Amino acid sequence: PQKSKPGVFSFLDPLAYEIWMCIVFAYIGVSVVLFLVSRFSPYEWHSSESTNEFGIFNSLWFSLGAFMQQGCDISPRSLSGRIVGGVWWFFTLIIISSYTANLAAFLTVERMVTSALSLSNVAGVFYILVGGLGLAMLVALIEFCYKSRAEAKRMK
Amino acid sequence: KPGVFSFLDPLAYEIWMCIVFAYIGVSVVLFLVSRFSPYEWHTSSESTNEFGIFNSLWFSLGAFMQQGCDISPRSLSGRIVGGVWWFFTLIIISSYTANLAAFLTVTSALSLSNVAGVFYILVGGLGLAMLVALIEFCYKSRAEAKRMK
Amino acid sequence: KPGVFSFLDPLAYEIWMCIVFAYIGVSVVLFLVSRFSPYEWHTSSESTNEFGIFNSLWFSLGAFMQQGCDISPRSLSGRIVGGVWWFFTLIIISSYTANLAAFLTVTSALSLSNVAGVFYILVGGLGLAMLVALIEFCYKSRAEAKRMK
Amino acid sequence: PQKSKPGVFSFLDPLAYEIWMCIVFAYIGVSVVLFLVSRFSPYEWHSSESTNEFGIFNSLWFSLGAFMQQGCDISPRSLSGRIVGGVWWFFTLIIISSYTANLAAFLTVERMVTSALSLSNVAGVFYILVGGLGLAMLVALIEFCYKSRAEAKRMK
Amino acid sequence: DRGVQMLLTTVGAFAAFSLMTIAVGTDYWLYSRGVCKTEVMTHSGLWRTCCLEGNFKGLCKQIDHFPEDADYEADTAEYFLRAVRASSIFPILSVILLFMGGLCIAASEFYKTRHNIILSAGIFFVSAGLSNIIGIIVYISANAGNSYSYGWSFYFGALSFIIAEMVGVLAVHMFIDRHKQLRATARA
Amino acid sequence: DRGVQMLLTTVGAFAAFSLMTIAVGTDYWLYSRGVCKTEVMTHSGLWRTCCLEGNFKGLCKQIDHFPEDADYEADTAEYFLRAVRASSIFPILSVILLFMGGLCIAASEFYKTRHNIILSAGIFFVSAGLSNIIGIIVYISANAGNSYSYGWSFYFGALSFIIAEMVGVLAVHMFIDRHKQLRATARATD
Amino acid sequence: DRGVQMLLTTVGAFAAFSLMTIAVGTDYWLYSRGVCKTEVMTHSGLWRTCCLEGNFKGLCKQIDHFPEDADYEADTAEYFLRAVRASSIFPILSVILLFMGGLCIAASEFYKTRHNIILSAGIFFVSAGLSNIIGIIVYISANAGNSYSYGWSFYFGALSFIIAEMVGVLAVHMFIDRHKQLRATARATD
Amino acid sequence: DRGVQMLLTTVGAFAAFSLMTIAVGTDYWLYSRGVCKTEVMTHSGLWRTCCLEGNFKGLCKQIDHFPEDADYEADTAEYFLRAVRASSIFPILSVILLFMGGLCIAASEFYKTRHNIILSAGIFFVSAGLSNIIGIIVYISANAGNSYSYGWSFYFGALSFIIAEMVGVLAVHMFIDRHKQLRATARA
Ligand SMILES: [Ca+2]
Ligand SMILES: [Cl-]
Ligand SMILES: [Cl-]
Repeated sequence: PQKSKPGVFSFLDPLAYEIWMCIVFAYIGVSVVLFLVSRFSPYEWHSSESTNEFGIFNSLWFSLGAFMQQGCDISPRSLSGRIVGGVWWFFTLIIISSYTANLAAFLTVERMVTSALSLSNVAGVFYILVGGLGLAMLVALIEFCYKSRAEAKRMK
Repeated sequence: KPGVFSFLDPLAYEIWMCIVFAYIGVSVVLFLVSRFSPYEWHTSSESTNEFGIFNSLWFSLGAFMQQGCDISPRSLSGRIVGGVWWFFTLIIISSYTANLAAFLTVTSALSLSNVAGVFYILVGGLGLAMLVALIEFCYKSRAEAKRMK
Repeated sequence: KPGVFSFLDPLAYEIWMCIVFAYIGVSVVLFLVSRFSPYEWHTSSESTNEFGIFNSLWFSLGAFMQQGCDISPRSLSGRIVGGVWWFFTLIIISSYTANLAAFLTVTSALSLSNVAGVFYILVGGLGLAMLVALIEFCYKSRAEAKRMK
Repeated sequence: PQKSKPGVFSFLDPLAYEIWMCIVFAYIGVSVVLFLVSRFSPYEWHSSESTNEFGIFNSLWFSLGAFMQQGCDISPRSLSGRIVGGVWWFFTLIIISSYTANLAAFLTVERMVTSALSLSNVAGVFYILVGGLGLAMLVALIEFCYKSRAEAKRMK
Repeated sequence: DRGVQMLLTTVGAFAAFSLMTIAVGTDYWLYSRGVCKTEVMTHSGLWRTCCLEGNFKGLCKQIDHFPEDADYEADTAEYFLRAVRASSIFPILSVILLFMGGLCIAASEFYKTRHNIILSAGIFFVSAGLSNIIGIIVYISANAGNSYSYGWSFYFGALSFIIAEMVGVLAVHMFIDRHKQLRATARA
Repeated sequence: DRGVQMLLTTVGAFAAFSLMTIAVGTDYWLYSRGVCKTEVMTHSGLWRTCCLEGNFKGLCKQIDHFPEDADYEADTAEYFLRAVRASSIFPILSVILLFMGGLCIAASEFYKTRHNIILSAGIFFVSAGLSNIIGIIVYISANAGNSYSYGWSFYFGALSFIIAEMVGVLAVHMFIDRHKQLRATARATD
Repeated sequence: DRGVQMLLTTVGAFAAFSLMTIAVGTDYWLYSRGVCKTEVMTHSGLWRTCCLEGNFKGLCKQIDHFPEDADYEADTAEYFLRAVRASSIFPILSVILLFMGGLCIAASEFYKTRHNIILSAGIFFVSAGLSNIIGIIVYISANAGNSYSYGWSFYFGALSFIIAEMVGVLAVHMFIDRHKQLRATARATD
Repeated sequence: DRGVQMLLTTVGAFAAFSLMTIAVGTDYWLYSRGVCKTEVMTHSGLWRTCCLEGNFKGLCKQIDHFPEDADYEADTAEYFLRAVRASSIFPILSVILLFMGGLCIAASEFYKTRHNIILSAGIFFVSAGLSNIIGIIVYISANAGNSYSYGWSFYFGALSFIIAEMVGVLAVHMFIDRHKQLRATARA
């Protein structure tokens, strides 16, 4: 019958779903291990302030930045944290290269069940981006409303 | 017959327009979620973050250009915006590079006639930046002269 | 029959060994040119730069991994080392990515059996880092206990 | 006759020599313009220290880092400096993508006048790297010797 | 100046609302070859397409958003996208959000003691911009299912999105300035 | 907030341990065509494969991890991978590490003076998550080496890994808080 | 060090201007096969092409920038590029900007009181370098649109661009130094 | 401790020198198929190749670095690379630099008032490491002009390079410590 155009989430096609779930798990584990090796030791603590800024949220942000090949405002300084960072960097290099080898080809494959990319092949990432902006707006508004109510109760 | 701007061939015109639209929207949302809350200002009043509208646009441009930045969002909403923009940027730039590699393999060395457009864009940007710098300097000099009188 | 480490196929193992050799040499030269001069130390005595041997190795690794760093060389010799390492890194990584695209285009989605090796390397690195952190903590605790006596 | 193996400097093959000379010229011009728009205005100066750290040497370092897709410790903060940086970033993206599209294929082409890359195809970059390390060592040693002689003359 | 900022924000809000209202209600969204009956140059909008040449010049025909095709092996994603395009839910949502932002900015002038109305107006304006983005993407992607070009109605919506985001930025800046002035008065 | 943190940590530890034990024991890991007699819809876990529907519905057979014949011992890497999968050493090691983390949590809740027990529990939870990741990768790689789907035991293991990492983070936070409180008390006393 | 900086700036400005003028005037830009009669080794610059060796050695002919026939006018971009090359507007603009930079340098050396002239000279030098870059790109692109080589006029233009950028950097440094000295004197006096 | 650091530096320097001297002086650089007369398993070095099996086992033959080929259309780059490989200029240069670094270390031990001798030793050691890098690259690239493997002479040279770089690092650290001690004494 009719040739099937790639789906709205065809940007996940180059890698298998098993690889995607393993990537999520590896990211979570790397963030947890980085936070652990950074913050667990009381000798890294000075009421008290840590020598580094690698909390759990900051560790997750660092791992996400390293995977997106972007980079953040912090970098591990200890020997143990640097091992985690370097091995995660090597993993990111291999995985991202394998993913981006043939992304454009994966975004336009027609299946029966060179051309420029059209907006229909990237509408999915555009939808996800707008949804993320809306989610961030909702979270910020909720935070402001809760803070205002708390301040009003404090002053009342 | 590829033109001087044949490096834009791998993506369509609609994709480029929506890229500009998305960049503007992400920068505006970053500024909004960074600066709207009065509880993020402490004491003129100095904000807890350096994410103004100008800095937000600079951060978004650096993220899309694979070049990095000197500042990073720290709040939850700002980091949500940054992460979703990072995901969009990675997908779009990887798609552009893959389709460009496909386009260039339709082993012959690239000629200058294929990148003359990007060279022209670079020189035009340099000229524009110089013009703004001199205009700002002239404005400041005129203000100083008026104040000295 | 590609193995678990088939992601190293695009380059020969001789190139990998020479990459390790070059990384070691560049890091050592960076440390030397950053710290050998007594005129770069001012007053314990604190150096003008943060480029020790450990930090030099970290900078070189970050440069090769396309990940950036928090410090950058500032002297002429250090910047010469950094620039030549940047050129080498760009060439080598671009060649690896091009040959990897060629190897993968010999549209079928990649399977986990092709990247299990990099996953194993990641988990082994995590375990090693945890072991070093725990050993350092035990050493510090034992030293504190001995000093408290 | 015999097939000709790629030369020691075959890594310059993907782009024409005209493109290479124009890249060098564009890099020099961008560094000069960045330094100019950063440092020319006396209103950016505070005996006096500049608001930014974008001197000529630092501007050249920033432009080299931007072209190698590495990044440095400084970032332009003014509107004009940011325009220069953004246009240089766009230029770098286009040029680097065009260069790295088919580098491996350009490094192994045999001419009459998939396989893994061998060390013979990268011996050129290895030679250049070792030469750069030697040059840096020589410059550092010359600097130390000159400083020692100057200090000895000052104390004598 | 506060007066200058208020004037600029109100002018931008009204201009964006007018541009988007024209964009929704006009028939110059796209130029393409087609038939205005039941293959000449046709100008199309959101609901109707009309010819510009030939014997059938000036005749407008409604857009069939659900063509009577073979219909076998049809994923629900295509039907959902077609329904979204036919209803024009996102352009209309953008229109309503822009109008509500305009009412909020009008209300704040008559409710100067209240400061969250300006923040609400800014939120409405940026949400209208995001709605414009989604509607534009939906319309273009639905157009996918060989030369075509867009008229000024589509670019009217584009400028409406840009102006709406700029006006939202200005409104949030006004909110920041009002709260900063309140904090400065409290400190002294 | 220490008590609520302890309660959440214990609940998460028990949940992760229970999920991992159920996932290891149960055979609802993969749905694929196969035979249970020593081609129909069958389900397979880590030890045995059983068939659904048909005349042989509900019949279970043990998985043979060395198929074909001729005993092809050509490359030792394949033999090592097959032995690692057959032993199921990594999911079971994850279960054991989760149990030791729970035991450390219980012991810390009793002693209330030795702070290294909390750190040991967090380390055990993190290592259990890593072992679960390794076991998942080994299982999938051996499966790859006819459409298929994953059952609820696989997702039970995934949820176990996630909860184990969460509990490890909570335990490390508890250890950090205990050291901070001790340092504050030491500063106040002296 | 101000005097030696001034001397270096003047020498570099004159060298860049002389090199650019010689490169524009001379016809030793490209070596390629061609004809000088209205296929042999010929040399060509910006205006005329002359042949080397043979019976027609030393004969020069003006370059026709609109070859072929039928006056093909379908795309305005090609016509714009051809007109830009034929006018040689960018190399000549670079020469003019270099001359204005030199004039500014001389005027500053005469006035010694108005500091904006140094800044104008630096701006002119930078703009001259940019115009030289644009002219080089336009020339090469039009040439692309039989092995060839570049003569010493092309490298004279390249050296002119490099020296112009160097002199612009020196002039900006001089302007910065003058403002620093003025600020120091103002601080000392008040 | 300073004594421990100096002992480690001297031990590493001697070990690296011995390892490279063995590497240059042995014939186990490469394992490959070939003929030891004028196609069985052969072990090759820098100057001679010998067989390990067959009737010709134990016989060594010199390596022909300039084979009598057609020689037409031969670029000078290949000839220069062949000359560099045949002369083994970089392995010998590394050996000389390592020996000179050891002599500098000994002189510094006998000339403790002089501090630049230690810096010279560090320079010599890192230069020997870079020479090792270039030498192995030259040897491998010349081997290009189907199964082969390297013996323990090549890996001995590799470990010699690593140890030489480590010893250079230690020597530069000793130089830093001596200058820091002098500066601390001058300050007080
Ligand atoms: Ca690629
Ligand atoms: Cl089972
Ligand atoms: Cl001419």
